[PDB]
Amino acid sequence: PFESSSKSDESLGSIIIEGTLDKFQLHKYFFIRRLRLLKLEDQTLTAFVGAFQLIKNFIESISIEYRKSVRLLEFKHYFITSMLSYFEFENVSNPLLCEIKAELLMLKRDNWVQGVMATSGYRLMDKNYPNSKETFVDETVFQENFLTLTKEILSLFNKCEGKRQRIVDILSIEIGLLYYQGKKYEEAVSLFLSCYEYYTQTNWNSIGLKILQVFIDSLSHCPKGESVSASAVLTNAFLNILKLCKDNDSKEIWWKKFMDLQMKVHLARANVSAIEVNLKSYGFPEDISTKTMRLSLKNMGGDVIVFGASDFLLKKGENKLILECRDIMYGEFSLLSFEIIVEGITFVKEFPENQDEFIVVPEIY
Amino acid sequence: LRPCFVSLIDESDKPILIYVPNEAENEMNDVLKYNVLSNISLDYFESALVEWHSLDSKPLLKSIFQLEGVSVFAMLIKQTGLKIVIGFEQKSLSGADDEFEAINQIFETVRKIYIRVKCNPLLVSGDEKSIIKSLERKFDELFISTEVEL
Repeated sequence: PFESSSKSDESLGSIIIEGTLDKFQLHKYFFIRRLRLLKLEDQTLTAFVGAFQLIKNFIESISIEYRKSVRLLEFKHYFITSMLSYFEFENVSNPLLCEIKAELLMLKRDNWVQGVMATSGYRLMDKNYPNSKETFVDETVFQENFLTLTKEILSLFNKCEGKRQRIVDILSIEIGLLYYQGKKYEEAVSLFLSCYEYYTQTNWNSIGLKILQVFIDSLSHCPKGESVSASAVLTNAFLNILKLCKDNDSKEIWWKKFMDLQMKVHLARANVSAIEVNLKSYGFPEDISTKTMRLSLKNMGGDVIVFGASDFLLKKGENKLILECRDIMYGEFSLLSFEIIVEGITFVKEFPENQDEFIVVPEIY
Repeated sequence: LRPCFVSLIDESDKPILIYVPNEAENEMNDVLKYNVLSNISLDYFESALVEWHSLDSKPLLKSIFQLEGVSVFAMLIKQTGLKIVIGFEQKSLSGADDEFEAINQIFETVRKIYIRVKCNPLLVSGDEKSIIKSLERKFDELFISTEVEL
């Protein structure tokens, strides 16, 4: 003799529709806690998301008037006692770290409480708060200490679930303020700053355009596949692709060669600024093949050293070039002075082998 | 009544435009928070057993979230793989249901604006540059610039 969850949801809606009382939604909180203890061992977590929506409506009830610790402190205190989401069910072999997601949201609420209420300890470098008393952070250095301990314990514990790759792919990629709050040389924290910064370059840009802004200060005034001299140049000289403004703020266009101005070893590059397009290859003087090439221009400087290539069906011919082209404008007549002919352009010479362009760091295409 | 950003992502998980109103003429650098909120919602597509979708007839306004000063959600139509999201600033938030269906219907207005500008053949091969400026130029009057209409 029982009734299902539809009567529970309809009775919750009818108890919400009952009005004119003057409580702090205790009539809602009674049925919310009864539905919470009815919604624990289901291994479902959707009614835990409904409990999170109940916590959101309770947060809006506290947030109807909460400002400047006159009642913002009351709203943060009500949320810190409303951390019974973490203090009701907490078990291993549960339904995949929904408590870790809820504790992450509650840690964001507590960081907003410590980051808000005037004070100081700016441990976010973004000031989430906006215009307008547990005492966990009694100092600004202790504000960084008590929160980086919080944001590292709650980082990979949410990765214990099924593979979402959601928070620690971003927030543990947000360890820029973990050591470069004030301390300059982040060689200790070089696991994500200047190691795998391309995961937002391969994703959508302008996130990594500030991540690489602090992935150069670990090598701007600091010395000593973690062995390099200037081989961190994909983040230094090949950061001009994400640098949309080059004619303004040309310190991203000066330091590409100023890092190499006292260089010395090679690498690869995309040549995604200067495009290259072919043309009608003609004939020339004695043993001069002389293909025709057109090259674009988006980088600043000149005086390259380059050659073209064209593989046959057996061996490469490497139909060379003058290697002093000095590309300043688009679609210019590159000379492509080519010798050592592989059988008079034998018609299986399909132009597949790349047209590199080296300025001590090679740029294959 | 005013969104705090407008974000557009297609089916390849490539963000089309993370548009923020009023980054010039007003406060900068919170756009650096705005696009990483968009990326948090992008890898927060479905996580920790929370399901937004149960009605397959029309894709309605799905599950609200709230995170570090904003209130975001998602509206996956599932038609041509469009994954567009809108946040709101929690400061000026009344939290009613006509508000909830109001932001549902203005989500369908920005859906209408995208599907109008998607098939304007007055300029053809508008897919990389000034299609974005044109759609921003159609964004920035539907929620703001009402100040002089009267």
